[PDB]
Amino acid sequence: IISGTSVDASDLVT
Amino acid sequence: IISGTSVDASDLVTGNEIGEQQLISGDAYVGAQQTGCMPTDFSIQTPARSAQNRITGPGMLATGLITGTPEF
Amino acid sequence: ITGNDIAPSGRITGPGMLATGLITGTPEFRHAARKPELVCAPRSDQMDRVSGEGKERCHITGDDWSVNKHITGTAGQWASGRNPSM
Amino acid sequence: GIALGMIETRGLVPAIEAADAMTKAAEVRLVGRQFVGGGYVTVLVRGETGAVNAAVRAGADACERVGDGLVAAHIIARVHSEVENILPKAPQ
Amino acid sequence: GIALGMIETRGLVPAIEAADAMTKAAEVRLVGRQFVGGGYVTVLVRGETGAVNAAVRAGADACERVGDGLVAAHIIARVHSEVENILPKAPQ
Amino acid sequence: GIALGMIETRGLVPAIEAADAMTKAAEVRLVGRQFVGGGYVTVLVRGETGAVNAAVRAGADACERVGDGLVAAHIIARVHSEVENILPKAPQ
Amino acid sequence: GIALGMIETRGLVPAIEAADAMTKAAEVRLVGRQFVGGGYVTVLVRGETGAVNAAVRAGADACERVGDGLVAAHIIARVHSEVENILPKAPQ
Amino acid sequence: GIALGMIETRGLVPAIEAADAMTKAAEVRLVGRQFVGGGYVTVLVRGETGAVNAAVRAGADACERVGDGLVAAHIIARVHSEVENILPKAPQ
Amino acid sequence: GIALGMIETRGLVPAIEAADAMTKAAEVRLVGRQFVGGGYVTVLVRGETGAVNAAVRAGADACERVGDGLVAAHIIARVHSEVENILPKAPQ
Amino acid sequence: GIALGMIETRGLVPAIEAADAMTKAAEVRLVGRQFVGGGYVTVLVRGETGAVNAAVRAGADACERVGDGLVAAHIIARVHSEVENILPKAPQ
Amino acid sequence: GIALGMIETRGLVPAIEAADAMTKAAEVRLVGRQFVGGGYVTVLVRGETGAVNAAVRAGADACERVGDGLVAAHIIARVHSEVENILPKAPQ
Amino acid sequence: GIALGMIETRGLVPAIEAADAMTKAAEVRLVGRQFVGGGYVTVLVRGETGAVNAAVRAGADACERVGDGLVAAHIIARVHSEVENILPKAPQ
Amino acid sequence: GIALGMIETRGLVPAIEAADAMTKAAEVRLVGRQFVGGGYVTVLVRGETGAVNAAVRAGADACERVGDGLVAAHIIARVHSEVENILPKAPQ
Amino acid sequence: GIALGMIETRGLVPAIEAADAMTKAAEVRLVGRQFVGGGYVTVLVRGETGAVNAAVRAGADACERVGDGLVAAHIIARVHSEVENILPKAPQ
Amino acid sequence: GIALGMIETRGLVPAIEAADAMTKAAEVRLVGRQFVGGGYVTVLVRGETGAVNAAVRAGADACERVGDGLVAAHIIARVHSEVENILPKAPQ
Amino acid sequence: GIALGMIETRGLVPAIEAADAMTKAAEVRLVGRQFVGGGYVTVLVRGETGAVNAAVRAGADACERVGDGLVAAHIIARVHSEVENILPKAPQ
Amino acid sequence: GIALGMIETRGLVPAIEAADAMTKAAEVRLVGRQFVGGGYVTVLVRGETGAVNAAVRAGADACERVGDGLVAAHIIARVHSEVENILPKAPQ
Amino acid sequence: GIALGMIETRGLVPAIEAADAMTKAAEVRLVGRQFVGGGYVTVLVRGETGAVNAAVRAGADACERVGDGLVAAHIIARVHSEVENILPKAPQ
Amino acid sequence: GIALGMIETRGLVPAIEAADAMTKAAEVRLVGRQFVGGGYVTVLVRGETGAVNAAVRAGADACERVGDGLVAAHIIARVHSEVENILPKAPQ
Amino acid sequence: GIALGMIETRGLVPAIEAADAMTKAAEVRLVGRQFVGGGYVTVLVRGETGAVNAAVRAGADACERVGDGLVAAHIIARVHSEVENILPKAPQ
Amino acid sequence: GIALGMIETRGLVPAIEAADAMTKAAEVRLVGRQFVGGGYVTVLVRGETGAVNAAVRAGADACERVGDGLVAAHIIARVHSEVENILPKAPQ
Repeated sequence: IISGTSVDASDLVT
Repeated sequence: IISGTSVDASDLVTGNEIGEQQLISGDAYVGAQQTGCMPTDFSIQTPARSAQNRITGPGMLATGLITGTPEF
Repeated sequence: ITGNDIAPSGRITGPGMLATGLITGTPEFRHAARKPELVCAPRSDQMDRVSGEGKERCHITGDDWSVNKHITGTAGQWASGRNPSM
Repeated sequence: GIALGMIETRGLVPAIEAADAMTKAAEVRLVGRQFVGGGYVTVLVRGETGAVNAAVRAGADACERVGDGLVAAHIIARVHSEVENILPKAPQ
Repeated sequence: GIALGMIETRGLVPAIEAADAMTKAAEVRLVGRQFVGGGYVTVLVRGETGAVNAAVRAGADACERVGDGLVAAHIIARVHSEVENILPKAPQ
Repeated sequence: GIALGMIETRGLVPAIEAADAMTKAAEVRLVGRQFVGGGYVTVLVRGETGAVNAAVRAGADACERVGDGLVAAHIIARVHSEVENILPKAPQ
Repeated sequence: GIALGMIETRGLVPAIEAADAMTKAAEVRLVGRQFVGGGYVTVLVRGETGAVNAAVRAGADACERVGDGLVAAHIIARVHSEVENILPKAPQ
Repeated sequence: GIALGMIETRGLVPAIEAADAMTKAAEVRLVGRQFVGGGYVTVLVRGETGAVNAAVRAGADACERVGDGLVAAHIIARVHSEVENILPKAPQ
Repeated sequence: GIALGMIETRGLVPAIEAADAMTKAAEVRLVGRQFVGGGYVTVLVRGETGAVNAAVRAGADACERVGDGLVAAHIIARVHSEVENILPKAPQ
Repeated sequence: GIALGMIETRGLVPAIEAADAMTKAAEVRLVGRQFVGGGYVTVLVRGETGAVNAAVRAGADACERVGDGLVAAHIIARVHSEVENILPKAPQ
Repeated sequence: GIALGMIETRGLVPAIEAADAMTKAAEVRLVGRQFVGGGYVTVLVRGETGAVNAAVRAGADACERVGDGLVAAHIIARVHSEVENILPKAPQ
Repeated sequence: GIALGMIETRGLVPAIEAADAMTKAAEVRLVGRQFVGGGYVTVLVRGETGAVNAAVRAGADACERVGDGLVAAHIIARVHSEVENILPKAPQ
Repeated sequence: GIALGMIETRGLVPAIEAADAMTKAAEVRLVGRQFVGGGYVTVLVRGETGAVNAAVRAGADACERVGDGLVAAHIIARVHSEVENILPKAPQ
Repeated sequence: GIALGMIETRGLVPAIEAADAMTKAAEVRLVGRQFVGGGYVTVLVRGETGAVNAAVRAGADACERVGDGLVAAHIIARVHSEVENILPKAPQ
Repeated sequence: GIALGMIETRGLVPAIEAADAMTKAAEVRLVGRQFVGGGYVTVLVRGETGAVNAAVRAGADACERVGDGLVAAHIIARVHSEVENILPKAPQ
Repeated sequence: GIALGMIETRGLVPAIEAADAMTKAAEVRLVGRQFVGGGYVTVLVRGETGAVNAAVRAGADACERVGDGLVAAHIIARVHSEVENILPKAPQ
Repeated sequence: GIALGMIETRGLVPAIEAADAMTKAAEVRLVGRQFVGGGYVTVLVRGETGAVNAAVRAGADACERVGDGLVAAHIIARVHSEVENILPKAPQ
Repeated sequence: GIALGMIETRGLVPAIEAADAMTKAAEVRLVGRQFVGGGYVTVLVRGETGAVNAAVRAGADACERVGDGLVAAHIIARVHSEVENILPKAPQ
Repeated sequence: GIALGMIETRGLVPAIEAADAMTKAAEVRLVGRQFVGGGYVTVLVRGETGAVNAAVRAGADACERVGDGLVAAHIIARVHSEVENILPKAPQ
Repeated sequence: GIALGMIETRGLVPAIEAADAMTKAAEVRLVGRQFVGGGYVTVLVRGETGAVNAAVRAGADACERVGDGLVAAHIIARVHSEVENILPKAPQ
Repeated sequence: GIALGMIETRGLVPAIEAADAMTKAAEVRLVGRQFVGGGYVTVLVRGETGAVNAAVRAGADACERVGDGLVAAHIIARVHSEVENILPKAPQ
């Protein structure tokens, strides 16, 4: 599992 | 009750019909028949007003992980 | 009685609300027809926070340097919480 | 304007209130006041049809609870050249 | 003064009582007594707004129970410039 | 004024009654009479807004029962400049 | 704009209503008014396909209950060059 | 045009639609659009009284369901010569 | 003319309505209108204590049910010289 | 103005508070201070009727709980010309 | 293009989303951004009636769930020339 | 100094004690001693608001047990220019 | 003086009442009235410490029930020299 | 890069936390801070696409619980040239 | 030092209290005061991380009960060079 | 401002706390810290009367709970010149 | 350093333990040790706010069980410039 | 600053995350990274005590879940001159 | 760009495979391979953010299977200038 | 016109039907015919958004049951400038 | 832009929509549109990796339900320098 800034978006992001 | 020429809309009349029923405050030119006969707080909601009209920062993180010289 | 009203109105705020019932000769009066014992608290029953000219045993009326609980600032938590202590 | 607004009232107090509430409300001129007799006083206002209609409704509501009350509230949108003689054309 | 007070009454006796009371109760000037017709007499005073209120309230109390009584008691704190033409400037 | 009253009728006898009524009721100008066809006659008046409302309520009541009747009675308070090309400026 | 919008109505009062509604609702151009006969009047507007669609939708609702009513509301996005001979270039 | 007409709205989108319906419903003159703060926008029109009444009923119906909505629709047929200082004369 | 009347309202429409009512109802000059933020607008009058006590009563009656309403109706019978710096001058 | 307002107190401290609260409150002139004997002190003010009503209420509230307190707070809107001789003109 | 499309949103992030969506969706012209107050932002586009209709439909879906959301999505196919004074000619 | 500090006492011995205690506790000026009658004597001092607060507190404590005692202790931090007439400039 | 008193309120009408009560009670100086947005209006006074305590006490009592009311009455007998660069010097 | 990150918040304290987080997380440039009104502050960053995605996920998490909160966090990978006119080029 | 401590409050009175509390509590310099809008005022200090930690703790407690209160308290031990552009340098 | 205010505590820590508080609290200058012995310590400050009062009160509040606590607080507004010799009178 | 740390103890032997625990704990300077009187000894340290925070906690924990014990442990993050005159600079 | 912060980790990837977090969060210098053996990597950050506290907490919160993880997060606010020798002065 | 991507693996073979994979799959420069000891070897790659993300993903997927496994995958988008020294500053 | 409308069909006979239907239905411009391969033919029209929407709706119904049929009917109101390189400028 | 993004579709209509959604979703550069034969059309974009990923997710969602559909959506973050020979550089 990549550890670092996550490009995958958390729900809040739009 | 006002006698004399009446500016009220009538079935026969068309064209002033659009918007005729709206309730207008203050002196109203047309008769009360189309018009009909206590505001207490702002009706527009604001981001600030929506929330009632503790310290965050880098001291808050790693609550129990760090050891070392305590401060108080 | 008709026309514009200069009659006192509770909703209106200002001079009109003042001294109701303590005033005679009001337009209303005609229409109607048709404490401590001592200024200074007892010396034994009080101890003053700040003695001298800071004393608050005597009740001075008027505009007097005293501050309600409404008013915040200067003393209280605004002098007491600035510096940590054990 | 040549429309006429008329408010008849039982008494003088109800017609000085209607005359005042008229001329304030819309763009009308008070052309006169008449003591009809029998306790009736008529206040008349000449303006455009839109203005006179606002003025008469204002005057009517203003004097309807003042004094003895309102008798007539009448709007004329054009007055004939001959009624002009029976109407007060007054600096008053 | 610019305020107007007015008391309509059924007869002259209630009206003289109203005028006396009104004109002693505050600094107002009797500007007119008008026989309207039908047995209505209207007394008009012009003073400051506060005087007219004190005065009209006094006049209403005095004439309420004298003779046939009071029809109306009304205050117009500022009459339109045009209503002034329909209003008396000194008593008759 | 630029407001537009239009009364259509089934005939010229109900239209002349309407024109007379409208042009006596308020300060409106008769700008035209148009023969549409099928027995439809339109009398168009131009005045201020209140004037035209009054005139077109006077015309409609008048011609409602003269001849074959009243088809339309319509006020247009402002007319696009485009529509002014399709409107009569004088009644000849 | 080349698109045609056309509102046919029974009478001229509904047609004037539809022409005002159409010219106001969009950037169409009132291009003619035609007295067909039998009391049918056709108003024709020319503008872009988006403009004419917006205009005719408004004109159809405006004049549906004015006078006798709407006969037809129609939109032709492109007229054949042959048809433009039987179309009015400017209103008369 | 001495009558004033005023619509207040929760937002600028209802206010612009109101300004459009008001200025297309009668011969009024749009004089002011104010941001009152807090999401209150007031479009002010100045025309003859009938024009203004027609304009403000049309504006209120136009902007009632646009955005957050209509706060107030209000006509003042004659404005005191002192309230005219706090009234804008040209929309900016 | 040293007393101050002050009506705060929720919007500019209730405020203009109060200003009109106040200036019409008594001998008071409209000195200013302030946008306070959050949708509050304040209409200040300056006149005598009776003129003003009569204006602010008349004003609060006008704007109570207009728009979002009246927040405050206050009279200051003598204004301190220092408070006049934070008060709009009469050309406003 | 010729209205008289008259606060009476048990002692001079309550009276200076009343005088100061009456003068700051409204546009009134302190016309005198009297030592009547027996502890009683009467501050008298003169100004228009509303000025005096707002001062004599401000004075009474201010001195109500100061010293031995208030005995009398009374307003007379017009005094008889004979009562002017028993009234001081300027304070000593 | 003369048509107006206007998207009001609670905040600027949804408004920027709506402006991008609108400019991308059709051939409209971003003509201004307005901070109304109370956290309402209005983006206004001008293009043909077909273009603006396409743009505002896209902008309404784009910014419906960005930040606080959409207050209003509105289309005015033709704005009165009076209204164009209160419309921004270019974005600032 | 323009703040006033007044102590009221029953008798003169408590008042002279207060004058002395007030004048020695703060940089205040004894401006007068007044025999109010009924055995009430008021000592009035004048200095800055802090000096007057200190002085009155000192005087009250000092005179509370000398003779019949203290009736009042009061401060007027700003005094109206009207009250300066009923206030004694210099002790005499 | 260097003491600062600050009375925040909900609206300009509760802050003009608070400023009048503050300035009259003691020898303070209105150093600025602020519109913070949201409706908040702050009245800042600077005088001696004794004066500011008296003034803010008077101001907080006066404006408590005026309009939407008092948010905060707060005295700082001496601000830090860096807190004086975010303090107004003169009212605008 | 030309990608656009935008974080709206209820306050400037949650916005500065977000700007710091965003501008430390990835190679993005802070192009602006805008005060929308109503307490809404927008921090706009411009970077390459992945950079801006990372920055806006760092900003959102940071400010989600600082002050009144986070309203929006939105990436626009390409912005129409039209929208660039309504966007801040530098943060002063 | 280059740390950043910032307190957001609802109104100016709570924020002037926070700034004063903070600049009295530690070695920080007040660099800005911001009116965000809708009643949010952010006071910002730059110092050493120990000083700012001590300053924001004392400031947050001070303003918590002053007025409408504390919205946010937030320390940033190191601010990115990019956030310095949106950060005030000295208080205006 | 020569008013002298003294606070006494048991132990130096409370004394220093008191000193700090007072000096930040108001316009006062620390003159001396004197070691009485028995563990008593006295800190003395000088300034305007009101300022001194406030300072002493603040110091007392703060120092009350630190160490072994407050022993005494006193304020002498007008020290007799003789008293100065005992006072350190050497702030430096 | 700017921050002051202080440990008061009953006896020298507890204080020497606190001085050692404090100076070993963080980068603080022992600026003084004072015999207050009555067996109270204060140890004073000046460093950065973070070090003085950590130091004073170390001292209080060390000396609490040593000898008679600890009377107080206080941190003043920035003493007023006036309190510096009563603070030692180097131990003697 | 002399405070030492240290984060041992199980691997160099958690350590690099920690060094980055510590450096970004607070004003700390990275003095070294040491390969202890057994897959333990230490990151040493020397700064001021508050700064080092912020740095170590940010670093631990960052490297806690990256890789194998965090072994230790420790602060030593003053290190003895003997421990200095073992510590790495500059990173390799 | 400056983003740093690191993969920790148990063993040099998994690591080499992972490095080659990242490089082949993206535009990153392999800063280097460093042996932690205890069997951890970490490969460092520097690139623009998105590229770094892709590279890390590829390396991870690939070397999880190879050998004992992938200890860690972390992406640091930005490296503080200070953190540079611990990472290999050498391309070799 | 910039909008694109595109009809893909299985074969050329349905495509010719759709191109005739489209060109006839609206004011679109047949901009190209493309033989994709696998018996797919794409006809592309460019016109205003209203025109293209009208055309493609007609073309979709025209060629739905001609030959093999319709694969796609699609409308792009605005094409990115990049896409216009892969679009035919004129039919071949 | 070294990343490649590629969408293959069953027809040209989905391919053109994909080229439109891809080029409007991120800063990519459309480089190639190939007819692969058999009704396969491949639109190829070249941009930074994040731009390409965003572009290809947007293209795939745009053309999934347009015409016959999406065959493949595929990103290649770094292409070998040999695969770049078989890649078109400008769309024809």
